Amino acid sequence: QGYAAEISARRNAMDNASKNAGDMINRYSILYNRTRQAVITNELVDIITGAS
Amino acid sequence: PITGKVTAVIGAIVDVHFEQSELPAILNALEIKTPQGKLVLEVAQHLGENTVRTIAMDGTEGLVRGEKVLDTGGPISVPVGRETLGRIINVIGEPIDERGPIKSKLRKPIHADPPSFAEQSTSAEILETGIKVVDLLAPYARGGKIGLFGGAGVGKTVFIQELINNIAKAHGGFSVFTGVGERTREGNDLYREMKETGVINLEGESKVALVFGQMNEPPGARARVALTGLTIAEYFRDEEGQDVLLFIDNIFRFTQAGSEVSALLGRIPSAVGYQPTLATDMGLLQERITTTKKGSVTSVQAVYVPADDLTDPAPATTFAHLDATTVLSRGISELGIYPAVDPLDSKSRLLDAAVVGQEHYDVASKVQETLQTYKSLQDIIAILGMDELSEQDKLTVERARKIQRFLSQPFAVAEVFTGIPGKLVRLKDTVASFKAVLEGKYDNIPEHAFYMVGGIEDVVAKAEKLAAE
Amino acid sequence: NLNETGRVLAVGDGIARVFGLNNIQAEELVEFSSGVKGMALNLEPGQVGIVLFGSDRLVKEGELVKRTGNIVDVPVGPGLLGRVVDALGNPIDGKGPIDAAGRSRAQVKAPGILPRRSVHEPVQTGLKAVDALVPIGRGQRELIIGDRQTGKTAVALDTILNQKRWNNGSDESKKLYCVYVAVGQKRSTVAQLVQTLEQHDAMKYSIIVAATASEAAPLQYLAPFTAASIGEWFRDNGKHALIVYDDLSKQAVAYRQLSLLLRRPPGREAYPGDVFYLHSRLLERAAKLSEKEGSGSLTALPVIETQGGDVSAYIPTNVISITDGQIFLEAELFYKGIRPAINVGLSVSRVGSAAQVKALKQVAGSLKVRGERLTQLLKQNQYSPLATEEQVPLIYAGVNGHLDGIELSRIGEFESSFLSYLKSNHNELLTEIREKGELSKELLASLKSATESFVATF
Amino acid sequence: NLNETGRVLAVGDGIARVFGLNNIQAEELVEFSSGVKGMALNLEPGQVGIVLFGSDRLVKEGELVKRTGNIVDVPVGPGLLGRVVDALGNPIDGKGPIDAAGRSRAQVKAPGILPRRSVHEPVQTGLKAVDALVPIGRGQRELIIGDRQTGKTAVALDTILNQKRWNNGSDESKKLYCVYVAVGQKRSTVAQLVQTLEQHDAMKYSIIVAATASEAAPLQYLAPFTAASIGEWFRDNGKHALIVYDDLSKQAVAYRQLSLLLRRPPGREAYPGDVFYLHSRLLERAAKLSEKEGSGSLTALPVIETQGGDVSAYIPTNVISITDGQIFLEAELFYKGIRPAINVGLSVSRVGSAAQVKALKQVAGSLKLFLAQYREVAAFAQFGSDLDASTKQTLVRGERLTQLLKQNQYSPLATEEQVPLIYAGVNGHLDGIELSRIGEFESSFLSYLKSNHNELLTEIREKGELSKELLASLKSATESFVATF
Ligand SMILES: Nc1ncnc2c1ncn2[C@@H]1O[C@H](COP(=O)(O)OP(=O)(O)OP(=O)(O)O)[C@@H](O)[C@H]1O
Ligand SMILES: Nc1ncnc2c1ncn2[C@@H]1O[C@H](COP(=O)(O)OP(=O)(O)OP(=O)(O)O)[C@@H](O)[C@H]1O
Ligand SMILES: [Mg+2]
Ligand SMILES: [Mg+2]
Repeated sequence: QGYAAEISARRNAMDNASKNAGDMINRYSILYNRTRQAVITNELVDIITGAS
Repeated sequence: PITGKVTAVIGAIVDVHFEQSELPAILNALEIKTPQGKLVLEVAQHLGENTVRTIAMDGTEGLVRGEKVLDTGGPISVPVGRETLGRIINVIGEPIDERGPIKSKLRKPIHADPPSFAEQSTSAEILETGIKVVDLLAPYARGGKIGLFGGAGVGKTVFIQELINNIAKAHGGFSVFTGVGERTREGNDLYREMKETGVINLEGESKVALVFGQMNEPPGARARVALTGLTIAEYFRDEEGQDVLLFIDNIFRFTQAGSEVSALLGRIPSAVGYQPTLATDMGLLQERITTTKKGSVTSVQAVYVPADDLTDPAPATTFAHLDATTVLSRGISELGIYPAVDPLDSKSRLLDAAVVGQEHYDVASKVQETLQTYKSLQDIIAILGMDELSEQDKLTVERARKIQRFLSQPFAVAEVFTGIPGKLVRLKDTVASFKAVLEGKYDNIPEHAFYMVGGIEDVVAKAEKLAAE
Repeated sequence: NLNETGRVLAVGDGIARVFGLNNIQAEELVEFSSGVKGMALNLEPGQVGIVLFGSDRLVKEGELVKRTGNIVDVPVGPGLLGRVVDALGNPIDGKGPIDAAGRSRAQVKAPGILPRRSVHEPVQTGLKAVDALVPIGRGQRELIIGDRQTGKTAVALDTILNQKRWNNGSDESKKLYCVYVAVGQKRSTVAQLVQTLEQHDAMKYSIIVAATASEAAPLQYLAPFTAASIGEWFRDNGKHALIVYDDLSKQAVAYRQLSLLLRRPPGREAYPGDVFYLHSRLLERAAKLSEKEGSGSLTALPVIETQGGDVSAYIPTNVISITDGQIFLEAELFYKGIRPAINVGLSVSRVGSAAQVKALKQVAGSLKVRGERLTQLLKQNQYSPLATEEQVPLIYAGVNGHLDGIELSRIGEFESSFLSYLKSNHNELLTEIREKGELSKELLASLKSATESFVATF
Repeated sequence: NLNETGRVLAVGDGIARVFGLNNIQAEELVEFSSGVKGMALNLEPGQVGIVLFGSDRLVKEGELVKRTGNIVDVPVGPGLLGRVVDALGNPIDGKGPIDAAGRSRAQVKAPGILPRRSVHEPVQTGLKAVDALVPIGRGQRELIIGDRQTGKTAVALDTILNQKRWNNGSDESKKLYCVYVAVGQKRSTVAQLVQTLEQHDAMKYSIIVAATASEAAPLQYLAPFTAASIGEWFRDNGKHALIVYDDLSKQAVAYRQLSLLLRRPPGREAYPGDVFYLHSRLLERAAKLSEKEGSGSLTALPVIETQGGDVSAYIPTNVISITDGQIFLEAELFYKGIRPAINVGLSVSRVGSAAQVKALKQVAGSLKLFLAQYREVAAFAQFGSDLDASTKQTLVRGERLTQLLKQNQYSPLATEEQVPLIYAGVNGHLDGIELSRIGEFESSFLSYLKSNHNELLTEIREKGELSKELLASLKSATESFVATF
């Protein structure tokens, strides 16, 4: 009964873990896009100021 | 006409000098009588010394300095009216279908000024499309903007053709399609599909006017095709008094062409790389799609999202205008539910009890809750089996699946491929039918009776047909 | 006569370079032959730079430019009430001309330290959550910040609609006139907002300044300053005004456009360095004045759209630095059905309790299973504003515990059934809570006798 | 005479500024006294900006420049078959001059909507992973994308080598002439590529247009367009051409250099604004024409080198948006010994499924699903006996299938040899064979059908589609082999 219980609690635990991983991915997927936009803008500010 | 001479050629930018001291106005169209067809240039700036800086609508190769240029006396003018129906037009208003001239009596400029505040519609209203899922769970606004999402296999072109046919039958309104910066092969596919469906008929009354810019065209052309299609739509509005659909595919390419033109004209690029004029350039186009006392222009716009970022300036500025969204998904097609509209990711600002009414809003809300709960338990349903549910959750699932296949609809355009007769479903009938399903009045009818029937009055006959079988 | 007239040397990117106009003032308004108006932004030797309040198509090289003799100015007065006006004050509703009481500059300094007074009288929004947890005072700057489709406009529209019960009364000092600056908004949305205000009769006391997305970037830039100069008339003549800016993000975008087209070097987020100055001299004008000046007040509710829900962006952070608070509307709550989606955590009014009605501060006991029903009670339908004599009992029954015993789905029906009964039977207490504004302990007990009775009768 | 001639004012890096040349045409070719020639990309009010096809050392201030009157053009015809030419059409293989059948401009308009036709004919690559799961049609634009040393050049070159089955036949409608645009590639790599082609006799139907890393940037910018103008002759004369651009990222780099030295305002990634109008104007000249125009075609396989496999970059995004599909080659599969390293999950052909060979479609329809399931179960595999039988079957099949789709380079297989193998696999007949011996199986199987069932291969390729009866005979031969294998 302990073996069954630990398997079930190792199936629900990793479920919660994977869903928390999904939420963290959905946050870092916004942080990433923000950094992407910032990087492009600033690289181009540098290029323009060099070209002025 | 007032004659000038070219002085500089730097890519798609051409500077013209006008010695007579009678200069062309900004956004006016100059044309050079080159071999292999005359070339149109649009005035972008007045630089001084009687010199005007312009953007070319076609390749500038072969231009000599000192080449003669004529001022057309107005902006790019395009033909309008019935004659444009069933024909392919370029940005500068020429026939590229090679079936001859468009012998329209009128020509109108594409740089029209949008209607005044005093001429707007004071209250919102729905453009009944005949498609159950849209008209119920995400209705399209009259005079509004509708964003269509999805790529291949999801039936986008058939959806467009069905919108055209339904509007032409219910509302009598013609339609205009603009391919802005998309692939040429896909436009030929659309042309042949439209000939087979029956929305283009070279020997009769066509329903849709085609304007086709494409990737091969310079950025200055892509930046203006939409205004040509918009002018045809506006002419069908203001003169004939119709409710006219305007398809744009793709709008991100309008934004991108604007960024390219800005970069070429020397303007300092803004945020992630778009033109500083982004919001105003989008507005000058979108705010002409609006309802007036004469009629309404309603726009269906394909909206590509760079890097899947709904926060890239182009998506953001587009979404700021959109009144509705319709998401076509491969997943809903794998379930066989054509026209594949995701009833839960689609949305509309006009789905409010003030606009549609409570009779409608209650049905829509209940339907979305049913499907949302079904989706919210759509895994344990497989693990534990449908029998392990609560009886109430079981009933909600039986309603959900039945509704899900009741959102299916056969299209009259697809008849020539699917062989099934196509149907309209009016808004009254759709709302009443889904209320009847929600109240359980047709629980005892098997699921398959809801697949591609139309209204509930046909669910009846299909239940009887299954009974015979 | 080059002293008062000039000729366009060049025109492009919305900027016009003009010869002459020797005697021109800085920021002076100029009229081109085509009737299009411009602002003399930069003066150089032998040439003047003019921003165009209109499409550049209307201007051509060689065309004459004339001095109007006046800094950029807007008509002001009470004759504007019930009207829609463009950024320069021209009527666009077609109801006729503006019976202006005078004209006032667009760019005028905020009043200094001495003329002001502490904000101490409330702007009753009719919304439980704002009136009770993040109060807005007369003279405050309170930012409504959120993502798209999150209730931003509805909060300010309810604040406008709710004032009708006072704007009708004879008491001139309780009235609150309203101004709504639609920057970047579609003319259709503005026309629908106008029809909504008209069908609720809220237009008698509201002014709409519209610089829509089809309007040239200079006009989007200018509209808020003229709306402020309109509110400042009510302020400076002893009357109370409220100004909603919907929304400053698009004014910032328009100023970025105007600047980058003038080759102004880009800073962070490609925005110009002077965006903080764009907003600070706009929002500092919202001030509560002393009895030496006449006790007027201008209340600013700026609106901001946040990309992806991030408050760490440049413009949001700038306006948070300028303003005296923020009401953060969160999309997660909106989709969950919590409408208005007030994030009570990120929300704060740094003047706070000073403006709040004494009744609600006495009752609430700093409201910032029981809490779930409290949230359900804070939910509010659009265009359905509540009075303070109605809000006080609703917070009362939940803070003192009465509501914990009622089914969750049924709270929305208690609210309807209680305030009706309290009105049908116990209007005396409502009249006291309204007139006095502060509960006596004996009226605290009367409210307990009412709630402990009705909860049982429900 | 300042109409026909001019004088140099300044010489920078690959750029020159010339006074005069009033009557000069935009994009016109000019020759300096020293013999170096260049193209006039910028015409200004009082000077002309000319990009040089050679070293600055050959141009000095005060030097005379003479115009040719000819916009940049390339020779065209069949005489170019078997030749190696520079971007301007000068032969560099050391053999004699080219008997051009005319000349054609580089920048010429792509064909429009009306004259095109649905892509309906197969471009048989001979690579099992492509013909079966990501097919290419005659008229398609198909992007080969992936990191360095992942198999791109090999895919293109195997496609080129395979067509000798047909280009030696008399049916002019099935032949497929080939063009390879080596842009930014090493000169030694092009030399040994030419040698690989000449060993397999592929050269007589191939053309190599070479703009190597040591050649000026203008030539790297031009080469793709001149190869397109070469293939367009075949397109327009009712013949079928394939053009492989290896690779367009270096063309974008050349254009960036060319524009920044001309001081044109840059955009994102330092690239000019209209790079999209560079790659589209290049690619969508590929087309399948209608009967009114001779029903020719030109097929484009552009190559893009993605750093770190990121497709978020600017030029890759643009080309992914322009093309009718992509073939994604992944390093993760390459260094695990899979060859070609085609990611079946990311690769897509939006057109070719209509063009695919029927014999292959019938048998491979389910290979997409089996592989998509294997790609999931692969993570769980290493655990062992714990796995359910309904997943052990998947794990047994997908291994043999992945080992089948891999093949050695310069060995492109005929459809008649491809369909039996995909059949044996999808129908699970290989399950009784150790995964280490599949290569022994295939090489043996071909010999058996060729030696004892040739009638069936002959019918497969004569008809292209499997009758009710041919599927049965194939099942019989496959099982009789697997049993006795
Ligand atoms: N308090 C509320 N309760 C319920 N629904 C509301 C409430 N306020 C607004 N809504 C609804 O939600 C929608 C929100 O639109 P809103 O007025 O918030 O636009 P906005 O967010 O200010 O501007 P945008 O959506 O363009 O960013 C409206 O359709 C309205 O019907
Ligand atoms: N199918 C295959 N089987 C075995 N080896 C292969 C296969 N395909 C490619 N290779 C090997 O991998 C290497 C691939 O170089 P290839 O000719 O593909 O250039 P590439 O992958 O485009 O690299 P680069 O980006 O440097 O051109 C070669 O050494 C080749 O021998
Ligand atoms: Mg709003
Ligand atoms: Mg290679």
